[PDB]
Amino acid sequence: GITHDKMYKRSKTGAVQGKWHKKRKYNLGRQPANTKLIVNEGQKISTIRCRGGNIKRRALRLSHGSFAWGSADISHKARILQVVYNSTSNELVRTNTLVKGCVVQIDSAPFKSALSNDTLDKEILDQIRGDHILARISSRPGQVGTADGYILEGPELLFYQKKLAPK
Amino acid sequence: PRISRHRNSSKTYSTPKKPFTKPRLDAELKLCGEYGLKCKREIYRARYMLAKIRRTARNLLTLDENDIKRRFEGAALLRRLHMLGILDEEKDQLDYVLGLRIEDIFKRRLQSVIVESKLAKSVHHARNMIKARHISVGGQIVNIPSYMVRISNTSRVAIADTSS
Amino acid sequence: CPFTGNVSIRGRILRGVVHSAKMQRSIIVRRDYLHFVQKYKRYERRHKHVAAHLSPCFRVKEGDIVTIGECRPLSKTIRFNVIKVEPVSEAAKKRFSPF
Amino acid sequence: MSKTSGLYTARKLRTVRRVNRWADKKYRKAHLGTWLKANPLEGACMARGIVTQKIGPNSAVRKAVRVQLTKNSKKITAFVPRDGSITYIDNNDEVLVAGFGRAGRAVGDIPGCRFKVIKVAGIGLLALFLRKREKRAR
Amino acid sequence: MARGVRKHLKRLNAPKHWLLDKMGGIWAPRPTNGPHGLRECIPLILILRNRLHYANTYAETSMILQDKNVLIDGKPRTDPTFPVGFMDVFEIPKVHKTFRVLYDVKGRFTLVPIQSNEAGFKLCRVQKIFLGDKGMPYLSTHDARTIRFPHPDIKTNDTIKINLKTGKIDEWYKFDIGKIVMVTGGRNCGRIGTIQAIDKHMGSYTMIRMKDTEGTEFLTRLCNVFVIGNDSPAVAIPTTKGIRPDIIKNRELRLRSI
RNA sequence: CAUCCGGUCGAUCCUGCCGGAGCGCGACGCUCUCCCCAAGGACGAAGCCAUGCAUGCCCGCUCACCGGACGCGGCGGACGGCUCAGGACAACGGUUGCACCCCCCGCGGCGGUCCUAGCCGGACACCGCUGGCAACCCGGCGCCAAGACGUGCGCGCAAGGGCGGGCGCCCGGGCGAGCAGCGUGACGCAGCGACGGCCCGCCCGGGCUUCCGGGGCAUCACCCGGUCGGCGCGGUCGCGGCGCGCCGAGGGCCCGACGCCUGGCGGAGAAUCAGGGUUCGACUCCGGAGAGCGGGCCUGCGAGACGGCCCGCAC
RNA sequence: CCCACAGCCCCCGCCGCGGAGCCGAGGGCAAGCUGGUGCCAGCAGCCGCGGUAAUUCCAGCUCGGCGAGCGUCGCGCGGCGCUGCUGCAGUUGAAACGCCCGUAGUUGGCCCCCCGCCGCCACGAGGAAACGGGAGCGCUCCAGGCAGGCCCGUUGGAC
RNA sequence: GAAGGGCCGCGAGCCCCCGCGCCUGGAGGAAGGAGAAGUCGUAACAAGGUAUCCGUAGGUGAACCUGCGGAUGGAUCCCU
Ligand SMILES: [Mg+2]
Ligand SMILES: [Mg+2]
Ligand SMILES: [Mg+2]
Ligand SMILES: [Mg+2]
Ligand SMILES: [Mg+2]
Ligand SMILES: [Mg+2]
Ligand SMILES: [Mg+2]
Ligand SMILES: [Mg+2]
Ligand SMILES: [Mg+2]
Ligand SMILES: [Mg+2]
Ligand SMILES: [Mg+2]
Ligand SMILES: [Mg+2]
Repeated sequence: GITHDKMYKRSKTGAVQGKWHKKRKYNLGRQPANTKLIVNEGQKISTIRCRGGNIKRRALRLSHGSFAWGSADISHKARILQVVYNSTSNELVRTNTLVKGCVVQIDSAPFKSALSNDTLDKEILDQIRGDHILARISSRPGQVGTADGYILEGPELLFYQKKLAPK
Repeated sequence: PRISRHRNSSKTYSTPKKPFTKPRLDAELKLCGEYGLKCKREIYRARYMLAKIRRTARNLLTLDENDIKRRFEGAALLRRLHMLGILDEEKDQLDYVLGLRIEDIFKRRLQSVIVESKLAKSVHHARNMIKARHISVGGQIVNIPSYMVRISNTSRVAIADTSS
Repeated sequence: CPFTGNVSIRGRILRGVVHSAKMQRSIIVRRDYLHFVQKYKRYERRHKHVAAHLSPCFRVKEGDIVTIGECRPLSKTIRFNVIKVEPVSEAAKKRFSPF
Repeated sequence: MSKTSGLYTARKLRTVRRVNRWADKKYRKAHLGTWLKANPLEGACMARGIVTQKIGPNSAVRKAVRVQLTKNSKKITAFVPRDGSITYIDNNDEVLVAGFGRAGRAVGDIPGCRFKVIKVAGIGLLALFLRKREKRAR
Repeated sequence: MARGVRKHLKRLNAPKHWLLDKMGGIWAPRPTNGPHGLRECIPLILILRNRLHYANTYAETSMILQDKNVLIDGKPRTDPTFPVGFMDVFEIPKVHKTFRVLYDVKGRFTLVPIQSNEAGFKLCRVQKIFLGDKGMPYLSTHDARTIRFPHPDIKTNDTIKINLKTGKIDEWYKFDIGKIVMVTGGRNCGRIGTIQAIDKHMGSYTMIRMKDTEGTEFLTRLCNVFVIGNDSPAVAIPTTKGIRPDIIKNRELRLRSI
């Protein structure tokens, strides 16, 4: 069905190449998982039998993940609230779809439970006093079944803040 | 597939490019009469063998004397010729090979070697007795007229012990 | 980039002259070689085009000599990366330069 | 000279020979393809057809026949060699027809004849000429 | 493009040094996976049938192997297609015959009868040092044998002496200039010489130059250079000390034997 | 293993072609005493097929009949065999690489598993009773087995994720090459375990990949528009315009692009014979593709399988 | 004896079928006398024969070539230096653009003794056999195959 | 967790339009070749009875004729 074979493409000069064999199962593909934030309801993850008997799992729905604050070395499990920015398309943001690189809002309860007073990075403390903290996704849902990440800081935090402020 | 497909095979003679040539016909009939040749394929076979020997000798002679390959192949060829009796013992230089003639090949046939020993009246008589298995080489009897005897086996040729 | 990026050089190292530098971070390299024809006991001059990635650390114009190293497939036609540039004077004569 | 002779000139010589080898009539006939499509035998040694009409500086009337090839459906003319062999050929009869000595061109004083009859009704014509076989089945 | 692995082997496509006859049959034995690969091994049945002549057919060899009359490094093997390789031990207790598998000058496998003093061990060439699970260092050899916790002083391309009874190292020979070696592949298989130079080319093969005892010199790549002791061989070697004769000398030998 | 001969004229010398003379591959005709070897529906019908055969074996589980049936279970059936339709920067041949990869059997190691163990639980197959149907096929009730299925006793361990080297460059687990492994902070409890094997290495095999070679026509001279490159994500065993969104514009060509044609499978090789060459290469070994045409898929380490299943079309 | 069983080869005894065809005789091209027919019938790859002796048609005799094989048709190589790199021709036989400029392409005087790179020559490593060449061996010889005798290079299957 | 249903994905078959390649009928028109012992005249080969030929333009039953410029492959290697 779906394939990633190069035999259906044109050559570097723009010519059409002939089809000299039928489709092969080495070069198959599958439909995207399109993992959805939860926001008959619960976490759902599916397993896929891949080549060689290996097992691959794609998440279809999830709500929680582990997020780490590198500067202070504070890592907790937090609930994801909603997606606010994506560098590929606004449609993914409207639908609340989770992929690697998405910028999300997580609950501040686990991180304000402690070190809300300790003199750390000021730009993060103000977020802690509120209700949500800007974060990023580092894992690949649809391949491993998890949505983990880290808390933003440095120039990238300013970049995304300026990006999503005027809206 | 069948194992029989890997067996080799080849022809053993060459036909003249110009068929009708009076001197050639005369010479071929002459040779057939002296050596009692059944047909003209034997002459072609002899010519084939002579051509092979001549080509080997040429290729070897084109090289330098102190060439390892030249020494190896010349020694092998000379040893073969001496063993088969085509070339005389006293000749050991490669040059003498190129002057050889098919008569020398013919003279070592079984009919000839038994006729020169006086054991048969004529080549035709020799062929008739050979076909009737009345001759023996060493301890074995050979019924092929074209069988070629080796120099060490010339004195061991006799009449078949069981022959009547 | 082979220096600041996440690619590794491995395999064959080649040389050639620059043919075009119009893409964002890529160029086309010209290679020249000889082909022998046994029947006529003579040669033919032939050339091939090889596309490569050019990192911003290098500045290249047409005609310069570059050294390219092999890497994993970076695109549909690119499997090489520039590693060394030797400038050549502009206005110089185009010449058949096997390398 | 009048031919290119440089050490790096193999391509020019190749193309020159490629272009100029087409001027030979025999090579064109053999490797152009028009002859293959035009030849009624379609490259075969001989073909099989059906008789449909017996017809006729040397002044010697010759006996021939019109044939219609089965596999190709086209019409040709064939000539009956031996002496008195026309009687062995009857109208509406199956024959096997081969070529003459020359491949395509006419042979001898016969105008526009390039095919030969060799077998009739499954029996060799020459054999029937010598009485080796007989046509009592027909 | 075959859908799976291959299980047959045509006789004509078999390795040359096996010396199979062209008309023996359509097929040849296909060795199973084991210590040695297809191109550097030889099936057991060939030795048991076409060399020692103890069996005349496949069935006889199978019966003998089932009766467990052959030992390979002290472990009975019942597979007629078990691959045998270089520096193996081949002992048949029921006939008090013990051999070591080696290479002849012509580049073929040979059986060298040995003594009991040296038949309880084998020499192995180390090709790889890697970290396994939990960071524990390992090493691998040409016969597909892995050892844990080896001495740090052991490096790649060295030679290792392992006792067959237990499977433990006792001593090792470093790879250096002036150490007797034996060639295990290529045009120079079966020759014995001493290393004289080591030339390494960046990003490509490393070349080893050794001189024969008579004075001959030849070259080969490091991938098939096997140290068999220091100065003098640790194990027994065939009658000829790895000296390849020329064609003329070989022809003289043939004529003498005829 | 460097050869020529007859034909334009009233006669002569040339150019130039026609024909003859040799070998090999096939078909046709006549004929044929003995022995040995030996090809054999390939030749613009990859056209259509009655009839028989071409893939089984057995350690595990016996209250069957007198232990052998049958059945569940295990391995194999993806090798072998046939053919050359398709396909012309492709397949293929030699030469690289995966620091972008997967791998059954076999060989050698390894074996610490968080929160009734004198040994756990329920089923079906065969079989008995009872039945539908022209055939092919199956239905309902009923006691019983496991090296089958499910649960699971057990000294913290699968995948993935954050942090942990430099101050011009070079001078161990390992490399040509910052590659591996480990520590620590968070998540998650995957696999093995009712006669203990998850895991690692080698091996064969496969997937893609670098460089060179890879038919004819110029009464085909300009061609391409995911076409060229960049950024991000997804999918894949895995790299990659492989797919999607955005951005910029490019790429190829008389050293012949693009297009069209082929009675186009490729090579190792075969025919011929001074030397240089010309033609062929269905067929024995290797590689590729296919099983009426076109598609889709389950099982499984491994198939886009056809002596496996589903659909449309033609029979 | 061999063979899964049967043949076949080979060996031992008794009795005993010896059978040649296909093409041609003017030249190329080796091989000549009678009777018919009369530009008819027919032969003839090419030249040519046949209209009253036909050396060529149809028959008999004789003769020639190959031979358990010979002849006919088509294709490929050779012939062919008539595709020409080695190695054609271009005043009159077929064939130098009406002339000039000019890009791509092809070709480019002489000179530095020792350095670097490209081509080149030699050697080497690495990489399937089969086929081909080739060392040795008396399947009775041969086409073939990798064997055999004994006291065997560790018998050999080298390259 | 069955039947069934919705949207997307792979994608057959059919209908419609377009283009390419190969064969093929056709009143009439016109070219070439062969055959016969046809009719009309003589254009070229001799200075062929107007020397021949080249390019271009016009005309005529047919070969062909005429004008402009050119060549000798001409019927001239020869003249203050
Ligand atoms: Mg537990
Ligand atoms: Mg269980
Ligand atoms: Mg085809
Ligand atoms: Mg095959
Ligand atoms: Mg298939
Ligand atoms: Mg299928
Ligand atoms: Mg099948
Ligand atoms: Mg003229
Ligand atoms: Mg002329
Ligand atoms: Mg006139
Ligand atoms: Mg006139
Ligand atoms: Mg005139």
